Amino acid sequence: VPLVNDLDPLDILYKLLKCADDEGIMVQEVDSKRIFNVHIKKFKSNLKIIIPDMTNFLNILDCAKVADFVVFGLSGVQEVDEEFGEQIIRALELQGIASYIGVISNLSAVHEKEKFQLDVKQSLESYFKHFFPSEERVYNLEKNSDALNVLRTLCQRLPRSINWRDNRGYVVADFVDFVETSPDSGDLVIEGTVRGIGFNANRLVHIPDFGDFQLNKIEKISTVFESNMNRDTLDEYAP
Amino acid sequence: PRAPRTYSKTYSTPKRPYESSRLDAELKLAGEFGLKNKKEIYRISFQLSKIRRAARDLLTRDEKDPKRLFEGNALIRRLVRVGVLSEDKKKLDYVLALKVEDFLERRLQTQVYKLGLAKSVHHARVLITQRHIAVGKQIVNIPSFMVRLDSEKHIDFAPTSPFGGARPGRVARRNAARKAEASGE
Amino acid sequence: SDAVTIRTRKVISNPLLARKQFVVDVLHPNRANVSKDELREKLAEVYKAEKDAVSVFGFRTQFGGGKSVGFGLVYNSVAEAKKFEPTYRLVRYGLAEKVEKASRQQRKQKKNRDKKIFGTGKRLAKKVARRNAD
Amino acid sequence: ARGPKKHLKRLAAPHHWLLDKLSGCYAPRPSAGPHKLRESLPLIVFLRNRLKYALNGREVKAILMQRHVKVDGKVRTDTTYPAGFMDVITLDATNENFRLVYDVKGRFAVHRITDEEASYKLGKVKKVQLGKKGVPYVVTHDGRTIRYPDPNIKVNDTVKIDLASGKITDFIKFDAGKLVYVTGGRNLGRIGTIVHKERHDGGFDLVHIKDSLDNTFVTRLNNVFVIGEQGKPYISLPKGKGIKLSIAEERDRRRAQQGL
RNA sequence: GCUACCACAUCCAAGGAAGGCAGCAGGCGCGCAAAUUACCCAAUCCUAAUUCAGGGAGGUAGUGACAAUAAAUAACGAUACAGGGCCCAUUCGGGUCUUGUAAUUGGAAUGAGUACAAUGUAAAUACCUUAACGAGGAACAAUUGGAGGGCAAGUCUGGUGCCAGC
RNA sequence: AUCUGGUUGAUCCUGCCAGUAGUCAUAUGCUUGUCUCAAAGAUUAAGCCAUGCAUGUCUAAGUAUAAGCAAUUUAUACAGUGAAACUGCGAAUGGCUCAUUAAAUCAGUUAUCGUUUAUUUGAUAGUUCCUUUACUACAUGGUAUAACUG
Repeated sequence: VPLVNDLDPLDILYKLLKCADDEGIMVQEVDSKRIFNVHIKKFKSNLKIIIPDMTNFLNILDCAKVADFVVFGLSGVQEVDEEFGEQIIRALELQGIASYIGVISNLSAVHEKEKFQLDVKQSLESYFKHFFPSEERVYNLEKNSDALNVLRTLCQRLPRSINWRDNRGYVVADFVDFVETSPDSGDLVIEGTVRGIGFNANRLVHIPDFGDFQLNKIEKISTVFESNMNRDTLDEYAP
Repeated sequence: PRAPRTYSKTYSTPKRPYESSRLDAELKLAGEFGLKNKKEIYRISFQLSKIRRAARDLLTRDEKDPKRLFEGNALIRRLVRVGVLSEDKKKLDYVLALKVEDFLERRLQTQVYKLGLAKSVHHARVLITQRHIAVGKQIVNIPSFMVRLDSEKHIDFAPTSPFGGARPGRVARRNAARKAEASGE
Repeated sequence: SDAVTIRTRKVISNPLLARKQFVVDVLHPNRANVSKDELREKLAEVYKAEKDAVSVFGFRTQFGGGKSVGFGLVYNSVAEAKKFEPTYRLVRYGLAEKVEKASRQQRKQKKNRDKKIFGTGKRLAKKVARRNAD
Repeated sequence: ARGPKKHLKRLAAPHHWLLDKLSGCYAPRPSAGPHKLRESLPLIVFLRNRLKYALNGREVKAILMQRHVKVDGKVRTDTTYPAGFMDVITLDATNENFRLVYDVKGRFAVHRITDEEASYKLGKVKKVQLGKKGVPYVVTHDGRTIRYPDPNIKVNDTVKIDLASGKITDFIKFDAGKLVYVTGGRNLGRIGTIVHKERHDGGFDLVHIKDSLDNTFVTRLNNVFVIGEQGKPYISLPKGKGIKLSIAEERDRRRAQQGL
């Protein structure tokens, strides 16, 4: 999440991956892509890197609640704004969130003497004295040795996440294609990895801006399941 | 590793803490000379009680004994050179009756008030601390200098202080920048 | 106004590196700390030498202003002063240029992975260009 | 350990070199060479802690690589070559010639000598033996072997060595009433003359030595280096000339000399 | 450095193949109990075929109320009203004092802090030096423990015994 | 070179339990403005360990036909620089911990006429074709492999 409107999180990504000891991972993935799946061949882990669009606001509010680590970027040229930056910080912690990392991308703008680039960190501690008494560091990604234990922690840890979203099951899509069953109703194939506790053929599934739709079958591709006739009242006003 | 760096502790507290005939004579030295706490008075009894111990056993061994003559005539020579022993008391038995204010009267806080520079003993320790007094050419700012004897006569003000020299401080400059420009308006 | 007085004490004639070394002492009442550009250009005419053949270092200013003590020395050719003086003193004087390499951690990890290739490695290139081609 | 040791820590360095105990963590360790370890002095303690010519280690190697410094008419570049007793250190671009000899308080003294005394060197006699093919040799205290000597030389005598060709001019015997330097122990650096020498069979023999101010002392036999007959040494002695001054006598002799 | 068994534990296309932090930084363990995955070979010294390359040995900073040294948090006046006070004392006040206090009044000094420069240093950070800035200080505000006895310090008012072994 | 409270109605004793100071002696509680100097995963578990580093090295002077570069030029054997690899040397020093170990270690002290030793420093080698110069080179004998191409 960028916290000011003029930021390049793709460049913040390219400040997070220069210290990863491959080379040909950043240059081919530039054109128009907001989802990335990358395997880290040092700590032996795979990551699902997402980045939403700042022009919309509602998309920001759910891209947090799918995840467990939230990279909080800051700015070395301004402070935060109340109605849009500070409120969106107050937004996510009140609806519930897992852990996070506050971070700064660039510290070129303050003058190249050293002590002036020191205290500007201490100013940026301001929103982690009254917001959170649980995080005291801000990692300068221009430093190569601060940009590595931000890679150590997300590849090797996982925090206490939320209660309610965890205990029901939730899948993110990777490949969505439509196949035909009938002109009254067809079928969508959804490729993904199940998180939460799972998805079984005795209840329903809601997706926002589309709503509720009834499954038919479950296939795990390296267990072929179907939907029985024990459905509920698939209506609005149940008789 | 590396070599280790020596240090030492320089005072010592007393055995009985609350007994009243001690507590007053310490008080009347702290008001007479203006000392901050009683750690400053323990500092002068420690240094004394090793001088007294050092002469306390050269007296035991014989006279015309070449350790008495080399270590005696140096201890005597150092106490006169700062000016505690009297010049007619150059005998080894006379240091065994030395007292604690015979060092207290040689500090810079005490030797600048007697020499006519400050109107009180508390006008000394604030004159020294603020870099005003300069024996020789050197601004000192320690109220416990223990001035050597042949340099009692060099103390004066400093060639940088506003008292004995150049530009006034940033009140008078600020007051002149509050009135002289305000004379027109 | 300012008597910038320059003493030069404890002088030693050193022909084994072709120089003179001496303790520089400078009095400066009512000023803060005369800089190195002056103290290098001052001593040249006192010793009849080029500006580039002199160098100074290590200046501590006494407790309470007024003076500064330290060290300086001077060779009898500019050819010697590029030959003998350490190259971080030469880069102070605008005389030698800064080399630019990787940091100390990036050229340690770089040599630990050229410990795995017995040879030039060109024969290894056409191998993976064969198998990883398909 | 498993092999030889190769580092010398700073507090374990020999005391009369006077390295200050805060500058580093290790000291120079002397190489294997002519003189023993705790009885010698490398060329870096000479050229930067005594003559103050060099200010680093990197400056000493710059001096040694220009092939200036010789010992005994031979060039050395080993930055810890072990120069010891009675060695001659001939710089060239100053025309100075030095000789290593002892102080009185127990130190290695800076000593300048002429350009003619720097052509020879004494040395005592550690053993005399019959070598292979029946020729004899002689071993000095710095380790020079020299074949074909005179038969009248015995052990503990003193030879004179010509540094040019490595040969012998003449020699001095060892008996009562000779001039003697003392090169090890407590009375280290004092010069006196022989009273007599008693012998213990299967033990360490003791000499009795009288000073010039006629006060006597006793040392073992091996710390005794013959110099010449009485009143006439063969080398240029330092100031003080090996006279022990009591600490009482040298405060006031410093006091009255303090007139500058 | 390698090889065996013992205790361990890592990757695997299941055919196999690899491993020893009581070196330096850092781990999720334990317990009353102990710092940064930072910068460099400038010094100290060691090694090599060697002046040049290498060195978490070693140096420099960050974190550090483990211990030890030096010592800010106020100093000077005026009147005022008191007393004591030495004396002019006639008796006044004639002098010398000392305080006491008067949200009675005045002006001088200065570094904690900030910060052009220079100096420091391998490069920097800090300490020494120094332009401009920086106080009535009521706010630029010292704290821990006690006030029968041992053992310095209260005959003071308030609880229905709010908030009693002490 | 020092002592004070507590057994009885009252007093003298034996006698112990409080008190009182120190600690380069570790934790812990509340506070905390300045300069100099600085220990710091020992105790319990010599328990277990993700990732990166800590040991390599070339001079005029052992081996260069790089299909390297520089080209620059007196040089038809080669000669400037110089990757890879063979040969030589080092990796047995340093750094860390304190589990074992009670005549063992270790200290001050002897002995080697009882032994091995890279290196460094100083000496040291006409005799060795069957021969005293008779076949069979001393103006100089023989294969094998590395990097590299495929």
